[PDB]
Amino acid sequence: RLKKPFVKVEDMSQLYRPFYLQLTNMPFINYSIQKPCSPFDGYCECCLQKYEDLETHLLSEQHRNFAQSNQYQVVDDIVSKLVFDFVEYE
Amino acid sequence: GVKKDIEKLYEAVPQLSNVFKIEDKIGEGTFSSVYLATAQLQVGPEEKIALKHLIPTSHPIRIAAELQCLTVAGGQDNVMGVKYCFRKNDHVVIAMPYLEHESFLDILNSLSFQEVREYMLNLFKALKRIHQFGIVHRDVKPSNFLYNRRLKKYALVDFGLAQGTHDTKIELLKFVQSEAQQVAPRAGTPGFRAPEVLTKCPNQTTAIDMWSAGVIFLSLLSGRYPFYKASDDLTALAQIMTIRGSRETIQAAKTFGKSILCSKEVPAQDLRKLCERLRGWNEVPDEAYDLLDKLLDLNPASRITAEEALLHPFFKDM
Ligand SMILES: O=C1NCCc2[nH]c(-c3ccncc3)cc21
Ligand SMILES: [Zn+2]
Repeated sequence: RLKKPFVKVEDMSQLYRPFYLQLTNMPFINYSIQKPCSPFDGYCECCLQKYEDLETHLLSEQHRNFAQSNQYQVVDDIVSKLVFDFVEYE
Repeated sequence: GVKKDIEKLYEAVPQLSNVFKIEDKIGEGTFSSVYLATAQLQVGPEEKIALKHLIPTSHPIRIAAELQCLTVAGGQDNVMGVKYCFRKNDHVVIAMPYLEHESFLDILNSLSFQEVREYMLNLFKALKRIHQFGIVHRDVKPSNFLYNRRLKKYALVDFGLAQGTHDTKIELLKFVQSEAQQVAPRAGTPGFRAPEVLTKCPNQTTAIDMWSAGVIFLSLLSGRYPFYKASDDLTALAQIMTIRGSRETIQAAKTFGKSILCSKEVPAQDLRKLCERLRGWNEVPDEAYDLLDKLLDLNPASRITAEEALLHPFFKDM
């Protein structure tokens, strides 16, 4: 049924839709290509939303709220347990 | 150019101005960027410091999770530790002692065979260490393993992608979701990912890091990097089947719940001939390939472990 060459991976317990790879050619090990060549030669986790341009998303109020919230306390906790040892200038 | 980046880093985390003379950007990546800086230590000497600026879209648990790995496991056995960390809202910067390091591509075809044993030796120390805490690194590759050839010093870095074993001694790792479920998991490099990861296996153990170490060793033995050049997971798998055999891969994947179909059967390769043809280098002992074979065990249950690897005959007498 599937044009060749192909690879199919199925979860044996149905926990997944199968997924597929179809290529022109299967990989082939090229011993002739020169060293060191291979012989085979977004999303904000905070706001749980995709974006296109980071710069703008960072200024958006959804993000600016989170950025300014109390959420970073778990970071803060780990941090206030380390020992500062650099010189700080005024 | 980078002048703007640097300037903006000071704009982002005001407190850095007090402490660091930021000299240069040394790396960029999907999830962070790394700068070189100089600071003064209360104890007297001036220190070179790497500043890793995380991407402000990072979840707080992910940030804290990375940081906790560095605090608990880091600072010992060729694992990177942490001096201090600075935040200003969503901008976090981790400070680390700085290790001047080589490009892998560079030293690749110039290391003596002895330096290869030493390199592998030192990478398994690091993985023994993180594995004791139940840390699954998930992005072991040469660029995350800093090597200074002159000083013979080593350092595993980057826990920005880590997960825990179900019994992790690292509390925050338990809040990181696995790719199997779809905080969010972070994608790693296809060419260093083990077949159980490529096939989306819900059970993912520290064995996945051992396979990655195998791939590194394959590159060292064969003189080729990147060994597996693939941009998606299945391409990577198809390349693996070309090396380790499609039958062998199909069988092994049955043991972890995955049914793999492949339309072109390809036999397993002898690892010695493969590496020799792709290339102390006159008398590479059998033990080397034997170890590579155990690292690139298609079965994650039988794959050799970091502490087992350190006892391999390949490593007498060190
Ligand atoms: O955490 C990191 N992720 C990607 C690359 C990287 N390089 C360093 C690094 C470099 C030199 N000295 C300390 C840390 C750290 C990191
Ligand atoms: Zn956001």
